[PDB]
Parts: sequence; C-alpha cells; structure tokens
Amino acid sequence: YDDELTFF
Amino acid sequence: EPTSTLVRVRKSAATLGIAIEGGANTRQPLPRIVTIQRGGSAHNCGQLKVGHVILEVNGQTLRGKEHKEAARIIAEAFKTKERDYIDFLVTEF
Repeated sequence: YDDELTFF
Repeated sequence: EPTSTLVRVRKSAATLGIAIEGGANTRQPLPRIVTIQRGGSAHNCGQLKVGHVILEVNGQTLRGKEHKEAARIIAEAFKTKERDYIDFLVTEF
C-alpha cells in the first residue's frame, strides 16, 4: 500500500 | 515506433527542481515527471516538461529500477562534479 514521490 | 528525445540540463541553480513518480512494481513502470519547481535548474531548460517519462539518465537506463534506486541515480548525477550537466532521455509515452 504505497504511492512514492521523490523531490529534487 | 518508439519516440525518444535527449534533453541536456545545465546546472544553473543549487537545486534540480523536479518531482518524479514510479519505477519497478509501480503503476508507472518508468519514472515520470509530475512537478517542475520555478527557479530550479530544470525550469531554466524549458524543454523538460511535466509528464515526460525518463528512460535514461547520463546513459544509464531506468528500466527495471525501483523508485528508490531510480531516485538514487538522479540525485547522484546532480551532486557529481564530473559534469556541469545532466543528460535525460525522455519520452511522450
């Protein structure tokens, strides 16, 4: 149950 | 049949200025740009747009790489002093 999002 | 385009991003700011979603196991199999922060290095480029799917970063393919590892590659490619740029092979699919 995950919904990843990476900020740079 | 496929459609790739190489976008080279110059390092004109302290930040890269992008947000990416997806990787291995995700609904989005390849890392997709969702936000481009105003002022960041990506914003100056202009050519890089939201919705662009990143296939390769500096020659390394992101196919098969999990979101965590995909982010690791991009972060390291920006921190590196070898290049004053970051090559991205992006798609409209």
